[PDB]
Amino acid sequence: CPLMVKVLDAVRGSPAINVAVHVFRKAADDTWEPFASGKTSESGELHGLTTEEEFVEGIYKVEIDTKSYWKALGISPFHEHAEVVFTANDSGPRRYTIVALLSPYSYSTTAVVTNP
Amino acid sequence: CPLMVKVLDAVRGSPAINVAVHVFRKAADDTWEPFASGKTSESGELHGLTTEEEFVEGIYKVEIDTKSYWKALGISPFHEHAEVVFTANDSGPRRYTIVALLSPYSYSTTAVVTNP
Amino acid sequence: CPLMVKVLDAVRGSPAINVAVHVFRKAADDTWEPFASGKTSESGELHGLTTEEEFVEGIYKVEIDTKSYWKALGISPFHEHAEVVFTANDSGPRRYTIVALLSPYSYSTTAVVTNP
Amino acid sequence: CPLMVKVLDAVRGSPAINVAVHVFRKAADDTWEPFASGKTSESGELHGLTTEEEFVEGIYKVEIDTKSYWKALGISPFHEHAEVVFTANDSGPRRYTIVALLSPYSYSTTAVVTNP
Repeated sequence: CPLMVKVLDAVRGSPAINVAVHVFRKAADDTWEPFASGKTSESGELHGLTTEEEFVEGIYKVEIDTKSYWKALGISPFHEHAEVVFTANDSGPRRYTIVALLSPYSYSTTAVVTNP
Repeated sequence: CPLMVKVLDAVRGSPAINVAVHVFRKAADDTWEPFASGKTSESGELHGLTTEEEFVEGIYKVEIDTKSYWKALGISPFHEHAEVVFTANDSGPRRYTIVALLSPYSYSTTAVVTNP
Repeated sequence: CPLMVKVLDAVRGSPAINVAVHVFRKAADDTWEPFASGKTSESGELHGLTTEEEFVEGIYKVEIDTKSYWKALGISPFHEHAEVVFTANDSGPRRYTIVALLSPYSYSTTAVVTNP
Repeated sequence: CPLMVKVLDAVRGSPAINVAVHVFRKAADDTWEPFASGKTSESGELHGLTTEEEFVEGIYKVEIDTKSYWKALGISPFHEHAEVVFTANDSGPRRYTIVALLSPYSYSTTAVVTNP
């Protein structure tokens, strides 16, 4: 599982469930070509976005739809979304877990990168 | 006064100096128009990007060039950049401070929004 | 497993392995009585600190020895340790996961609290 | 100038006003001696705790009463308080800004340490 997203809710103290996540790869012309999406599970996790073979070196964008999450809880948010943009696999294939810690006016994104 | 960016280095506990920041605004056609740019000072702050009259309602994107900051310190960080995307001034003029806390594999962004 | 600690390293992008963790319960006289300790595993996790029966309502302190972790990596740290102090089980027994995101001059502690 | 505490509310994107802060210093016998105290102003800042001459080398503890802040807003938060424990001035006098970013189930603390 080369790419995993985990989302936590710092207001409720819970996994952030049903958060939509879209993944893009930067194209030759510098445009973003959306290619894996999903929604987080009851544990706040989204597994299964891509496979080893398809997840070649490149620049990737993970867009986490935080604004829809906070709207569905009735809480005003600041950001339109939380993006994470990174170059993948530059030194070989890696497994990436992106941990997003969400508050309405703040978030953090951390990568845990492990070698298979 | 209406938009200020503050960048801090969480490894050294210091302002992140000379960090490039580019601000864009979403046009009516949905493209990202360049809006303003600058670099952080010795205090890690970037003041003077815009004016109350030019900073009208809209969706703005702040991209902070965190990769070049780390690369100049010899580090190959995770994130290509830190980007903050938000609707501004939707209920009248506000002052926005965007705080970014940088680590090689993590970043934290917070908005402090005040009504002048 | 009523209490789990997960520690991440934002400088390397990895679980923080071999981090010492001590757990205390506040005594009747307001002193801290240390009672579960352990060290994080290769996944940055520490499971098995306490059991359902023993983890009664009370105020608990989790001390994470961040300073020793950063010293063992050769990196100067700011904090002596990261503490987390919380009242447990005030509305019934819960499972607590404490997520600590570590940088040398910054950290965050988040609780994910789930009902069994 | 030598110690300032800044507290921000990540739910509202605002300074956290009227937050009580107590500072202690570890004595030669290992007890925590009261050192100074104050409350955050309308800007979320607490200035004036100490002086360069009184703030000698030592281990200091800053406890921020985050629980009472949340309780006054109707919220039962996770943490009893946010406590920052650090050695100060070990290589000569420095200026310390302790930044705390608060959410009901998370807090982020960062030290910015400058040499005047």
